Amino acid sequence: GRPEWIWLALGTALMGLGTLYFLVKGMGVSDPDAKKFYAITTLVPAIAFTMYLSMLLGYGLTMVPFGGEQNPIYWARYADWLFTTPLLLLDLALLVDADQGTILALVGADGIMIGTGLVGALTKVYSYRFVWWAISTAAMLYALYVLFFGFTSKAESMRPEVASTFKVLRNVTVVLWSAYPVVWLIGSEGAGIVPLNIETLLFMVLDVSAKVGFGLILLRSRAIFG
Ligand SMILES: *C/C=C(C)/C=C/C=C(C)/C=C/C1=C(C)CCCC1(C)C
Ligand SMILES: CCCCCCCCCCCCCCCC
Ligand SMILES: CCCCCCCCCCCC
Ligand SMILES: CCCCCCCCCCCC
Ligand SMILES: CCCCCCCCCC
Ligand SMILES: CCCCCCCCC
Ligand SMILES: CCCCCCCCC
Ligand SMILES: CCCCCCCCC
Repeated sequence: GRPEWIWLALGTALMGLGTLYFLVKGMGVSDPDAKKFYAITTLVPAIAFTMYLSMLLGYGLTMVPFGGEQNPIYWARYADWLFTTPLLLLDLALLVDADQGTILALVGADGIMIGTGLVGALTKVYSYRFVWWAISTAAMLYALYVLFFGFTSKAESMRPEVASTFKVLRNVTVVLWSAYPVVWLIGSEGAGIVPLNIETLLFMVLDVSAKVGFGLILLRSRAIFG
């Protein structure tokens, strides 16, 4: 009965509900272009639901020694993030007709971000936890820079309704993702200032907003149609 369970349960509920909702709407769609946005966007909270439910049930948690103490670390988050973050980036890229080489660079930076975040979360030398954290943040900032500078440029060649939707979704992405590195720094993985229950609260609000909120904006737009 870990106190954070309540936010793991509410995350499960919300990701499950948004998945079913996106699935129902997406199955009703015949436009093949919108279909592609629904498939990507429905899979995102579906991965997040299975990870939240795993953690809810006691999996995806390990203990890592650092600072003279055994610290609980939820590693299943990175299993979620590894696939959902590039799926999110793809949605953006498809919206703006981004180049293939841009997408590959993006997904790559994304993989580094989550990969180094995870190595950081498991590292037993306290100071080195932060080296990995900084590397992961650096990769993240590359991706935000691409979304904000490169994808907006591409967005400007699209019809205004598409560019407008891109911009809301880009803004939501910049705000939410920029917060994760800060929560990790001050929370359980990092300085141990924010307790595990509050930090789980913070990730759940970030995750739901960034996946269901994101998908609610994309999937209700005219922007996704051929
Ligand atoms: C649905 C989940 C989302 C949108 C997750 C976003 C996660 C990140 C942007 C992760 C960022 C991290 C860093 C920038 C460095 C340290 C730890 C990581 C994984 C949390
Ligand atoms: C053409 C030139 C150059 C350069 C470079 C850039 C710098 C760096 C940093 C960082 C970050 C963030 C991003 C964005 C977002 C809204
Ligand atoms: C329960 C979950 C569902 C759904 C998701 C997914 C999207 C992938 C299927 C599209 C392949 C044609
Ligand atoms: C093709 C591999 C993707 C990476 C391309 C550029 C950049 C980045 C990043 C990383 C981090 C410190
Ligand atoms: C002892 C401090 C180690 C610093 C190494 C960081 C290099 C990674 C650059 C990407
Ligand atoms: C892909 C980045 C590799 C950098 C290794 C950092 C060394 C940590 C002490
Ligand atoms: C010895 C202090 C380390 C310096 C921190 C710089 C981190 C930049 C990402
Ligand atoms: C505004 C948040 C500050 C939290 C730090 C206070 C915790 C005391 C150890």
